[PDB]
Amino acid sequence: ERVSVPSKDDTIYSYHDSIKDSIKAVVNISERMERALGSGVIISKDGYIVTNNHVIDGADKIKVTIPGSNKEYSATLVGTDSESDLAVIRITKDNLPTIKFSDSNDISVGDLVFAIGNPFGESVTQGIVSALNKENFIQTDASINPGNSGGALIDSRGGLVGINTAIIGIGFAIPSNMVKDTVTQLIKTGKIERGYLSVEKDSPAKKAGILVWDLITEVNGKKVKNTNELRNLIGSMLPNQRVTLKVKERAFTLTLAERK
Repeated sequence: ERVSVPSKDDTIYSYHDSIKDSIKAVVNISERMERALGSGVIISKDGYIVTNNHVIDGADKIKVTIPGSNKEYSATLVGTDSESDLAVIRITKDNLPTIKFSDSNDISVGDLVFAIGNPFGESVTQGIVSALNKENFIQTDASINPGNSGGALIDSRGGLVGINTAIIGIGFAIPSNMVKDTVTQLIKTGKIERGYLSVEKDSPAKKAGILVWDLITEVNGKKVKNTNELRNLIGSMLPNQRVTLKVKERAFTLTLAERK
């Protein structure tokens, strides 16, 4: 019968101990005068900060508010891939709190996870990993709100499992591997390299081809029966690459993407 909880009045189940390590990693990236955009996680000890692209898009000037008193460190966009909905910011600042290895593969449905956001003011909302997809997504029931969005979703050891992403109960974060993958890609390459190509009009499928019949079943041998299940597939195939299968078929040499 029953089960557990801490029994005495000595202390009580404050995840605070495990959270506040990574809560320090979560920065506001702008309680009256809250025209703040949302949050971001300082990923680099040195200065780079992951966040959503939607947190930054449109913003003519980014001021990043840190967890060590409200000193708005100014930020330049390291890189913005909206398809991934991630974005990097640098602030010129010290050995800042880093993110962590949360292997997005290693996390599973029911992993205690905390969406830490900074919408000022640290803000942690707790839930569990609700779902895991591919497109590549953590659904979680830690209140993912735009204030929280771009901040960290973290497993109970404090490790970044996700970077929170606001949308539209169910809250989504971008897997700390898809973040790692694209955040490293963003520190390196300007944005996330991925190439272009029901169908429409542009070059690469015209610059090196001319797709007849409109619906392209497979993409380089891989079947695609789902509307924009190719926007991910063709997106994957790093621009400058060649793609196949046309639907009847033909092969293309594609090119770089765009500013959405």
